[PDB]
Parts: sequence; C-alpha cells; structure tokens
Amino acid sequence: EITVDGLDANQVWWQVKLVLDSIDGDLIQGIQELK
Amino acid sequence: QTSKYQATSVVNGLLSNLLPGVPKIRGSKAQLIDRNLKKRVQLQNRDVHKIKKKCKLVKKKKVKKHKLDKEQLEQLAKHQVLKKHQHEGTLTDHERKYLNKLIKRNSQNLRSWDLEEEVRDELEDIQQSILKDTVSTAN
Amino acid sequence: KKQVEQRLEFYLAIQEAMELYNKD
Amino acid sequence: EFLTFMNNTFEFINKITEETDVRRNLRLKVYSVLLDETSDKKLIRNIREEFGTLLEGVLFFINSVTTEIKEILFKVLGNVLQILPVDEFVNAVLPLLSTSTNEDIRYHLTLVIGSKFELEGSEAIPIVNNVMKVLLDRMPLESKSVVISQVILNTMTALVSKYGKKLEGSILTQALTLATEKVSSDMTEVKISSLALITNCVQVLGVKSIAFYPKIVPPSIKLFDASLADSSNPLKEQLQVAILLLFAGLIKRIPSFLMSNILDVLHVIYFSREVDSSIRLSVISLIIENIDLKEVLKVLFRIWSTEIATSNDTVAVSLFLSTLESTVENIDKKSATSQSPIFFKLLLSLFEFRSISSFDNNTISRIEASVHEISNSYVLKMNDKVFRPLF
RNA sequence: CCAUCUAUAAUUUUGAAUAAAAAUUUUGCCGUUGCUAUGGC
Repeated sequence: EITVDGLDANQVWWQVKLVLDSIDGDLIQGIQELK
Repeated sequence: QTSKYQATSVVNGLLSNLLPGVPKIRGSKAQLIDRNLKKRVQLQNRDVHKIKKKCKLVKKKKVKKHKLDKEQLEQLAKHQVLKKHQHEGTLTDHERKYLNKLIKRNSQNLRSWDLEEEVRDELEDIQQSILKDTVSTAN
Repeated sequence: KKQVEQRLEFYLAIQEAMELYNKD
Repeated sequence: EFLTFMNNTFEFINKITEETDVRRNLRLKVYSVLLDETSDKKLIRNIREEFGTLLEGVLFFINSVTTEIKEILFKVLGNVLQILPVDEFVNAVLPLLSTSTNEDIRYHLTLVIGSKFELEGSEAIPIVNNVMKVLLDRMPLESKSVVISQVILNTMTALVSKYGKKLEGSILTQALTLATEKVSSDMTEVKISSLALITNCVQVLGVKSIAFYPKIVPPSIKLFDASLADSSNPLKEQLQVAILLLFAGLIKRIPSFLMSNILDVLHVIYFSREVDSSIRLSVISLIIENIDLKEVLKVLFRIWSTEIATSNDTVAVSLFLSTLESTVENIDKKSATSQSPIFFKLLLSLFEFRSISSFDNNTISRIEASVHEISNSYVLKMNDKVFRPLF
C-alpha cells in the first residue's frame, strides 16, 4: 500500500517511486508480448 | 543496577552493529574546536569494514564449533540407538540399510587383503609343488 | 652457582547478570 | 553444619550432572530417547516435564541463596541447560513462563532462552517463531514488572537482530507495533528497550516500516526534548544514545523518507550533550553518505540562524562546522552551483558570528579560519556566471 | 625562536561559607631517615 496518513508530499511520492519503478519493468514486458 | 547493566548491554550491542569503530558506553574552547575537527578526518580514515570482518569471523568460529559439537554428539547417540534395536530385533528399514552398507564397506576393504584372483593362479600352482615334496605321502 | 640460579630464573554472562540481580 | 551439608549436596549434585561412554552421560541418554522412533511419545513428554521442574528447582535455589554455594549452583545450572536440545528446551520452558508465579524465576527464565539462541543457526527458525509469539503474548501480562518487560524486549531485540529477516513478517510487524506503543512508557528502561527494537525491526523491514514512520520519528524527537529537561535521570546517557542510534539506523534504511525531518535529526545530534562526540560525529558521516547533500545544505542555514548561532555551545558549534565542511567536499559541481544563494546567505551569517558570539577571540578566529577555507573550497568548483552576481 | 593571546598558579570585592567575580602578578623501581637527607638494583 501507499501510505498517505501522517506523511508529507515528498514521502508519499517516494512510495510511488519504488512501486512505480518496479512495476514499470513488468508493465513494459507485458506490452511487448501484446504488441 | 540490573536496569543499568541491561541498559548498557542493549545500547552497546547496537553500537557495534551500526558503528563498529566508535567506543562503547561504560580548558581553552579553541582547543576543543580543533580536536573535534581533527577527530573527523581520523575517524573518516577508520577501517570500519575490517572491524566488522573481525567480529564476523569470531562469531563464525564459535558457531562453527558448536554445530561440530552438535553433529558429533548425535552420531554417538544414533549408533547407540542402532545397537539396541539390532539386539532387540527392532531394526527399521533404514536401520537394515545402514548396516547393509557396513557389510559392503567392511567386506570391500578385505578384498584388498584377500588379493586378486590372477596371482592366486600362479601361487596355487607353486603351492602344490612345494607341498607334495615336503609332505611326500606317495609311499 | 648463585649466578647460575639468577640466570635460570631470567630464562558466564548469564551468571553475572544473575548475580547482579541478587545484589538488587 | 547445615550450610556445610548443603554445600556438599550441591557438590554431590554437581558431580552427577557433570559431563566428565554412552551409558554414563545423561545428555547422550536423553538424545537417544529422542532419536528413537519407537520410544513412546508420552515418555518424551515426561522428560520435558521433568526437566522443567528440574530447571525451576535449580533457579529457585540460585534466586534464594554463600559465595561458593552460589557458584556451585551455576555449575549445576550449566549442566542442566545442556541436558536436552534446543528443540525440546523451548518446548519444555515456554509453558513454564506463564506457569511460574515468581517474578525472579521468570526474569531468570527469559535470560536463558536468549542464551540458547546465541549459538544457534538456521535450524531454529521454526522454533524462534514460536518463541516470539509467546514473548509477544506475555508482555501485556508482564507490563507491571519493569525488569521482566525490559528483558523480554531485549531478548526479542537479540532474536530480531539475528536472522530476523528470515522470521515471518507478521511477527516482525507485530513486534514493531508493540515496541512503538511502549516508547511512551514512563520507565526509562522501557523506552530504551522499545527504541532498540524499532531500530532492528526497521532495519529488517526497511521501507515496509514506512507505515509506522509517523509513530517513530515524531515521538522520538519529542522524547529527546524531554531528555534534555530531565538531566537528573540516571539513564540520560543511555537514553540520549538510544535516541541517536534510532536516527542512525533509519538514516541508512530510510534516507529518502527522513529528509523532510532531517532538521530535527540534526537538532538531536547538535544538542545531545550526554552522548560522546565520537558517536555524534560518526552519525554525521552517515548523513552525508546516505542523504542528498542539497537538502542538507538548505537545512544548515535554517538551523544555524535558529539555534547554533545563539546556542553558545562549543560542541554544537564545532560539530556544525563538521557538517558544513564535509558537505562541500562531497557536494557535486552541479549541486554546488544550484545551492549557491543559500550557502552565501549562510556564509554572510558566518562572518557576522563575531558580533553575537560570546566566545573569546581565539575561538572566533579559529571558527572564522575554518569558514574561510570552506568558503574558498565551495567558490571553487563553480563557474563565472553563477558567481558574478553573488560577488 | 621572539613578541602577543590563552592556560595554570597566587593576592583581593560581594560572600557564614561554596560560589562566581572585577582587579593585578631529590629518584625508573625498591628502603631507611626527617617533617628533610641518603642505602640497594
């Protein structure tokens, strides 16, 4: 989960970085298979 | 006091874990400033990685020794376990196999002392010749 | 001989924590 | 008379229990029974139950002891603890924790459980999971006794420190929640033990502990402020270190999430009088090598004008000088140019320290000497375009 | 190295006093013998 409670804008965004960066690799690979 | 000793133990342990080099828990102001500035570069030069290595090896050797006590102890009991089941005919399937391996192990060694078959062919041929003359018994 | 004699001479943590608690 | 007699009895007990042949050694006889598949399980249960009474009995005598007889019981105790393996020892001891009604015996029993795992490895992972759950369940019951609460926290700290990552996540998360709640405990002993667990728990969990971050850093900063006020606290030194180690641990594990509160971290480091300067300087070297320099330079200006400039504290001023110089020798050229207006704004404040400084001339001259060298170093590694307006 | 500036030490004010504070300026080791001197390695 991305925790937003009691955390500033930056800290939430770092949570988004770690999730989004990891999901990007699998997301790109799935796109290649579909194409 | 136990609170005191236990307080020092927990803090001291993590000092080693996180800051290997720093010591553990147990004048002109200008001079004080210089000392702190000097203390940085020499602390910055400390080889903390080696200090971590030395602790790791020391913990490893003892832990290595304690298993070597653990296994060495259990074969003694395991062989002791085998003894009474064999005497009482309580051998398991595994028990009957380890002993069977010992039959192969012990027998396999004795073949070397038993020697190979070919030399027996020449040795036996010599054997009867030396026997017949000495024993005689033709008469 | 005395000179030779001079030449001859020339050539558990759980326990502690347990005990400490008893002092308390 | 009777004292001499009991001395001889515990000697007599010591001789039999001493591990001086399969038949003679009690230890070997126990494991054989365990190794036998045909041995009745009920017989095994008797051995477990018999040991617990034996272990409780020896602990009772040691608790209620006489120096030599005190020592003899420990040789007896040492022999007893090795009778049975770690697997059955935990099984035969954990139930006795709740059964025992004496706070001393419980206090003793927790210590030995930790010692059994001091020399264990990966084979105990299922066992320690059982131990952690029991320790977690007993702590609400043992909140009344500070010593028992302190020790159970610390045994968990040892077990989380050692192969903690391999432990199941639910126990790790449960431990962090439990330690966090007791940071507010009035007893300084519970605070320091609570703080230690969070460090190891946060170390194991890493980013996954970010959910508890609002419950860790802000209370810890408030705790430090209270720490300064109660200078009569005997555990002020350990507590202040306990707060510092907490920040140091998360400065390596969550640098990015701490940068917002980095100023309060620096406040703790600057004004932690009790802690030795070596610890305080060492944690500074962690901040520089783990946290973005640009955010650091911005904060140094704010903290200087707020507190250090008016602190009139030699250690705080000197250690601030340590932070500032370290950053410039590590800040990149691109980062150097970007943060120029802030540094120069700080640099002007540094020249004007003499006006408000209460120290003598020699210190201020020495402080200025450091300021000039750093100022020269930072103006180097820059280009004309950025510097011409600032000049 | 010299000066200067600190540090250490001494006289002085408030002060029962602590306290601050202006101000100024014989052995490496082992004994014996006094309250100082010399025996052993």
